[PDB]
Amino acid sequence: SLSTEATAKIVSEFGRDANDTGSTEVQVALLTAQINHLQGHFAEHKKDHHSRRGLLRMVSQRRKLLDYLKRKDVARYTRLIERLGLRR
Amino acid sequence: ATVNQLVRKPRARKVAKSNVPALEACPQKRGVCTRVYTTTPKKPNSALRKVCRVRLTNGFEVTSYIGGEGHNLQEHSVILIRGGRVKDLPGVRYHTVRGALDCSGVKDRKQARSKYGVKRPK
Amino acid sequence: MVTIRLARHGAKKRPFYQVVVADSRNARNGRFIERVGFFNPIASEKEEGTRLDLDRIAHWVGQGATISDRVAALIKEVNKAA
Amino acid sequence: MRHYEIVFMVHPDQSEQVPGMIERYTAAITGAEGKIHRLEDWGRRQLAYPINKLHKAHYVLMNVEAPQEVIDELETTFRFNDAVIRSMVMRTKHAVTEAS
Amino acid sequence: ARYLGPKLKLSRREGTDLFLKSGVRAIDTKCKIEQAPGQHGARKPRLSDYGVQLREKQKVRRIYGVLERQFRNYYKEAARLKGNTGENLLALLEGRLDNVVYRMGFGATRAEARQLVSHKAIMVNGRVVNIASYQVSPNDVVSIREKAKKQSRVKAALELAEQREKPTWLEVDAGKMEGTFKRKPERSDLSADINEHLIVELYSK
Amino acid sequence: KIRTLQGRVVSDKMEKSIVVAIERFVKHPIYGKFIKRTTKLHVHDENNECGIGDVVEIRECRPLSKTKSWTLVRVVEKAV
Amino acid sequence: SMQDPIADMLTRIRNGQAANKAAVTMPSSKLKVAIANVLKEEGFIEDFKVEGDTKPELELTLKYFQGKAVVESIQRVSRPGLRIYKRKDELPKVMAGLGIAVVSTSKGVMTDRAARQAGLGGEIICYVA
Amino acid sequence: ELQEKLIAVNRVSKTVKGGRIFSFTALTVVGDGNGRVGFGYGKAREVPAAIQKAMEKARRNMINVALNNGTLQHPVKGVHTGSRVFMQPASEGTGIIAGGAMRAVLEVAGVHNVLAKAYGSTNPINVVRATIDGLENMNSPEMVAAKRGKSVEEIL
Amino acid sequence: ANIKSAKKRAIQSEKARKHNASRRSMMRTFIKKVYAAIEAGDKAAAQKAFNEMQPIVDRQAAKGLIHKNKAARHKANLTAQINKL
RNA sequence: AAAUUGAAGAGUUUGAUCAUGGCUCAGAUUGAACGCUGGCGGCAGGCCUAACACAUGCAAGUCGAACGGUAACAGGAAGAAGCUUGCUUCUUUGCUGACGAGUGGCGGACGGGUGAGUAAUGUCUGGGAAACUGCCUGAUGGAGGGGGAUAACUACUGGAAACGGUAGCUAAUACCGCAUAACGUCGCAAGACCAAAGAGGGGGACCUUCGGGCCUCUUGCCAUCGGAUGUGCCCAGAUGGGAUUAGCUAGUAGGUGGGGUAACGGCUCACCUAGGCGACGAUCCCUAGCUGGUCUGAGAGGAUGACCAGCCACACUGGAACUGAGACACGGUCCAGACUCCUACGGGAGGCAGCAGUGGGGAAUAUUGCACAAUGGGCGCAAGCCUGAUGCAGCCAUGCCGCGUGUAUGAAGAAGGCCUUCGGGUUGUAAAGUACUUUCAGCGGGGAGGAAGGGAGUAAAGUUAAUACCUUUGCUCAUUGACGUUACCCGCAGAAGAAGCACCGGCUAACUCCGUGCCAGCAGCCGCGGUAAUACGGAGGGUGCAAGCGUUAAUCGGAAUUACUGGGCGUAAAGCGCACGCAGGCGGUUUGUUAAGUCAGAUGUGAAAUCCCCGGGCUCAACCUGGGAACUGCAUCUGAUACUGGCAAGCUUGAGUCUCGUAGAGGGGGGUAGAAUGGAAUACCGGUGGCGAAGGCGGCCCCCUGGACGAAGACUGACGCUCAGGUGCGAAAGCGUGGGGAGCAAACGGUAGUCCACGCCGUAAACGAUGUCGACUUGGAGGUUGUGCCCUUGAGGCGUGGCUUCCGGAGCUAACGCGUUAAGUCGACCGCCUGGGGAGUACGGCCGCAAGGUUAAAACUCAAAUGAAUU
Repeated sequence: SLSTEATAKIVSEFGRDANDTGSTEVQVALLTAQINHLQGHFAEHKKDHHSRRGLLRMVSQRRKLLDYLKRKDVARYTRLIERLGLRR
Repeated sequence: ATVNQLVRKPRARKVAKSNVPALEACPQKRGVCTRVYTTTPKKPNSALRKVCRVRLTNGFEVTSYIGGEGHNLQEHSVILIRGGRVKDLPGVRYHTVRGALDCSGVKDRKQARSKYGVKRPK
Repeated sequence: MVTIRLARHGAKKRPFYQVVVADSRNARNGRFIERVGFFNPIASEKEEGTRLDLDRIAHWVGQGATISDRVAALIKEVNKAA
Repeated sequence: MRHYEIVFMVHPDQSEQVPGMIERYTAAITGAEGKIHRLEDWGRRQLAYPINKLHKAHYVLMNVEAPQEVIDELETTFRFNDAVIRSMVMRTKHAVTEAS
Repeated sequence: ARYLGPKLKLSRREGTDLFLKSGVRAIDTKCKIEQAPGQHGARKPRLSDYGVQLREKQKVRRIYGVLERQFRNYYKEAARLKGNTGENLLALLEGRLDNVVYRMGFGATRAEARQLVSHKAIMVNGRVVNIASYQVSPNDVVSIREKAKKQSRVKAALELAEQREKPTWLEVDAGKMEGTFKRKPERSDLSADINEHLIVELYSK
Repeated sequence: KIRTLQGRVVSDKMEKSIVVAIERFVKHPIYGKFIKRTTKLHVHDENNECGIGDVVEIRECRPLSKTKSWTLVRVVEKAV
Repeated sequence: SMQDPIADMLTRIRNGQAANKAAVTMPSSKLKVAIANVLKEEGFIEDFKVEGDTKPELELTLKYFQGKAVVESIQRVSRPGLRIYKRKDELPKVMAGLGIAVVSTSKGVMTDRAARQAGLGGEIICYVA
Repeated sequence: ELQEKLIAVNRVSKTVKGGRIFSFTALTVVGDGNGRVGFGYGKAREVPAAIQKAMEKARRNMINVALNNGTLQHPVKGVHTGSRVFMQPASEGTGIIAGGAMRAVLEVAGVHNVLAKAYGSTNPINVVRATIDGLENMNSPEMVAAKRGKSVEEIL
Repeated sequence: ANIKSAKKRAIQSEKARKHNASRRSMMRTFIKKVYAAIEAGDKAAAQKAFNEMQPIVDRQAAKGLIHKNKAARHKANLTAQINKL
């Protein structure tokens, strides 16, 4: 999946407390890092029909997470858009 | 069929067409005959059914039927037809009423005279 | 204008009227705004053949509604009887 | 950063070459941030089938922790190296210890 | 309207008597009531449920002398009432003026009574009545016009009813030549051989 | 006492006039299900007081244009 | 998921009655406590118990009549698919009175007979008989 | 005392290597007019044998039906693999309103006024079995009172 | 046409139409006068024209030619145009 | 106190069963037609078809108390008289009553017809402000003084006619000024402006030029504010089918200013902005006048809008506007178009979807009737006139209800007919005979009610000068009927003048005998008829109805055969081939808040009718009629907060996140090793064994990992499920491009083909014939991957997650069968089905180079096809 030293750095950079590896703020960052990493391999040979399932699954998961963000607590939501450059 | 599948589309009602369309929602029209002939019925029936092709006022063209015994219906003799399905012949649903302004009723009959238009004997 | 006239409701040779109030430019059995009572020309001995609401009649005539002749004679007979 | 379990068999007529080859490889490993806590020299030994020549070949184990890049360099160097007969390399598999 | 054919053959088709004729002689003295009318009278098939329903309907009808239309209207009016249907229907059927005068005894048979009333010979509260289907109100005095008292058949039917049974709910006065419909008849006051639930389920089909 | 309505706002492209929306909650007659029906209304506006996504209380008055006879009187939940 | 907890409770009761069990356990809730109360005070079980503090569960002591099912006809009416609401006079009558219907009303949950004698109806929960 | 009536007979036949061996089946239900009714299926060589076998089969298994004064307790609904049966206790003197096969099994039970209807197929055996099933699982107020531990007054 | 009353009505309607046409044309000339006056931009002349055209249109609205509402609307419009200057 | 009382099945596929499923029938009803008959009465109904064209007659007039006047009429006077000395007979006099035509006022916009168009401008329900309203009725004031024309008329005259034209002539409640001035209109106010008509009755005093002035009452006129009625306008909801109809719309949406409407408003114009509606179905296409209601149905619903009542539209077709309070005008106008008719060939007249009637269409629906005696409407003070509205008559058994065609006795059980065992039975008290009755028609008498009014004369009060005149309130007198030979009662005579239809194998109530021999024929289904036919024709008998009977047609019921109440989808019709996700639907548990849904109550409304139950009136009923209640609906107010709906704050078990590792035929690209004949399949591990949403996945290494799994530990806080379109993947087959192609094998050893990349096709038994997600349920016997507790006391016993294979309880299942991986008990969501063939076919449409794929009928044809299971 991903090296532990990267996940720990992500959860220490986006975690509002200690070892909150499941708070959505670190979840979205870990998911973006993973998708940016898998993008390099996906750019090759274009023939990975199977591995795209997890791709679309995590895209949908991040979308629903942002939907919850804008449905329950918008402050942190607007506060984290500029950190990672979302919405393209 | 959930309620959502009914709100998005109501119960599709189905209608049954009438078996006799030539009458055009009427009990009997007036028709002019074109051909007079006889045809044998299907197994297990053996006869020579007196039929005829009749031209109607509204422009249709349907086969008719004559019951009883003997007749005089030649060509150009206008008649009336009230309908009625019979199985032993292919798709004919038109019976000719004996005694309608051109058809002589059957003779030598004393029972069920109303169905064949026979006057009262003395 | 608005008047108080009689409407026909019965059968052949058996007339029976219903005193109503309506616009003059309407038919006999046409629309009407209110009922008042009923008149019975063929009433037998001591029958409830003539009923009217004199309060409603006075109220309507207060508005200036005209009055027919038959209802005039009827209310005169009623006021003279009792 | 993954261990690997590399092993190759060399032609018997060039068995005297391997002391230089192993030295070159361990030098490149210690220069490429690798760790070697195990080394084996099984000498000459028979094969299952006489691959590409008679049934004689030398066995040498490395069991190196070096990164995948420098280890992948090994087989590419073996491409233009027609002394070794064949070679086989496995993954870490909880990297092994003293031969025994 | 009124059936004007062979009268006793109807009772033969029923199987029992219907008090149809005068009654000076026994029923069997003139006919083979046990034997079925017509050529084929040597067969008594199993009358089906619908068969026995239709038979009971025809029985009560020919007993009262009413056609299908008026009887169905009476059934409708009875079911229109509150509670039981059969009892109300029988009470209505017994309320006919002709049947009332027949029960009072001024007529030997139903036909004779209906002829008497239809010839302007009966009066209720002094008013002449000509409709044979006039229902009689409770506690309503009836009478007979003096113009017809001189008919011998009147006294004949009078003495015949005197020889006959005496109804309870019907207050009659022989010497006064009149009577009084005291009150509505009772379910028990009827003849128990008249099944009513068959009639109920027949029309309600 | 004055009868008023209350709904959301869809658009405010045209000046001095907004197209509010109201969602009534009606029971379906034939299937007894409760479904929400949304209606639209052209409301005469002044000074372009509100924007998209707001809630507004409106009342009915005389017609002011070809398809606009409603006016707004007060705002609730002024936020976006 | 368990979108209708009342339906889950009701089918667990339906199964416990058919499984010849005495006590059944389910995650409880205030509404299910009210249903348990209106069910016990009608004579179909022995008693209820809301056991647990953070994750409370309800204890249903299934009554028995000669070992047979005391209550065997219980089904949802106002399911999440559609909510049924009945007026005071338009209330139903299960088994011509031998059945009881649970109603949610402004004066809390109560019995259909108590609702009609109080002069108001509400939303039907389930039919019990 | 034990009233009985044949409902229907069928020309059942089972083939043999020679031809058709025409048998005759029958169905009959018996009842006293109160909550004591039992049915019986018959299959023999002739109508008398079939009806007497169905009778002796019905002379036993007396099903006790919970009945009111002269009507059913409450509307019930049953089904046995072929069709459903629905019946409503009607008012007094409205007639035994049933259809075909159910008329016999409802008149023999001594109830004179029940409003009934039978959805589905009209196989006589199945429909009479469904009627008997729906009649058995009925219940009287005192039974519910004893079950709930309450009184007939508390349940009204 | 088919009834003498219809013929008399037609004749009377023709007479009334000619009379109304004459009077309404006069009123139209009087209103166009003050309209051109107020369009010119002078206060005194337009005011005098309005003051002299008020009684004629008033009497025309009074005699049943036009309703009082039209006369009031004309007066209000012309008064607003006058007060503009 | 009542306002209800309510659910029937049968037959039909098989040699025999069950089930699904189509078909038929039993019932009610009609604006019904036809066939056979036909006594009467009462109440209703009567061109649905050609909004096709109409001969002919009548359907809107009235006012002399608003006017000039006099064409007739009858009544006065004055003279001419024939002498009849008052009388017949002439001329004059609007002199009187009356009134042709004309000016003027009112009335043709009411009443009456039809449903062509008209899926919203219309209709129903509930609300709203920005308006008018002649005739009706209250309140407040005026009601002064003048002028010029003109109709009819006279004369002349044009035109075949209609229709005009020219010159004079006279009226007013016709027309036009002046004064007139508010509580009106316009302006912040100051200020300006605005109208008219008299007529009739009498009469004290005067009064007089002889008309009158004057008094009086009656009535009329103008102005304003009102009330009522009616109409105009706006909004909300509801108000057919086709998505084999996916975008529509520049006066278009909004804003400013000008005009116009009785009144707001793109109603219109100029300018400015570029918006507005649309999957909750816009446009387009096809059909329809709508509602109270009517029929059917246990109920929900289904069909429909025939009379009656409310609303809308139209008057030969398309337009336009005038008059008028009100029309965009049915018996008004103008223009264009057609038709018909007249013409003297230049020009004219008309619109029965009014009451009758004619022609044509049709199967089909009627009299070229009487009267305003009643109730209404118009006019007028009143009398009085019109009213084809209406009140009644004429025809039709078209519908509903009522009565009659005899009653009792009567066995010689008559005669005859029929059947027959040749004994007799049947017809059959039925007949004949005897006694009795006369309802209804027919004959002749009497005979209510619809009739209240108005008129003539008188008494009282009101009003004055009046005891005149007028208005009322009483009294007296002749009267006011088309129906109408009235309803009804009485007497006449005599059983007198007065019954047919269908059926008889089963469904279903009724059977025998002759002819006929698969021919004639019958038949709503099964189907009968090949010499004894209970089914055809005939005879008798019987059955069911009744002045009707039967057939046909149409709508509902059974049809649970649209299944929301109340159907299903493993083998009969049906789970998309499979995932992600928009919209949409649903949603864990706690507290607090709001109160939209919800509930309760109240108020208003839901026209009258119709139905319901109490009563009454027609000699009863039909019919009419007095009460209520329903009208299951909608809107405003108050309260309740269990549930949802909206919000705020929460919680961890749902959902997930991290760590340690696990097994991994999971997929792509880069290399390596052999067997057999340069390519291809990687044989021995290999297994109802493992990996995947899925088809599918198999010699050995490098990358991304993805998923799953076990362990406890750390974390977010409901972040979730399903998902029409949409995107993506996609057995196979078929190709396009560039290749070759060891063996192989449609076609011809052997093409393409399988393979290498880029694309397309989107097809399968894509089956587990079982869509996805969750909660709860007697067991046994295994494989499989897992870790723990204690002694591993050798693979140790227990329990624990899964994945996965068979028997099998409860249960479900038409049967087979399934049965913790249910086809069991339930919830959430989305797909598909309504007999078989035609046919997943045509017609399109869309996608694709094409092949093709998706969606997708009707005409027609049959009465079965279809599953399991045994004999």
